[PDB]
Amino acid sequence: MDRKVAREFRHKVDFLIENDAEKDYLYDVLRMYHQTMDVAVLVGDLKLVINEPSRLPLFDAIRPLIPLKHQVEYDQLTPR
Repeated sequence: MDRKVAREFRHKVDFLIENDAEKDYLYDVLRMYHQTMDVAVLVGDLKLVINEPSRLPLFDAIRPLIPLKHQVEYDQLTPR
């Protein structure tokens, strides 16, 4: 069974980001977030790069990939 969001994720990131280097930055954060398992560091870096309010919507696709319980905490950490 696929995830579905995966497809939309690629399209979203590409549309919002549109950059090659930027895309690698996000992919790197996730790749490390898996082994590191640190939501604190993830949100931090994601902010420095996705700080642009225009990129905020990107967080939507980020949740799906992120663990369930992690999603809840993701919102608890990410302010507004």
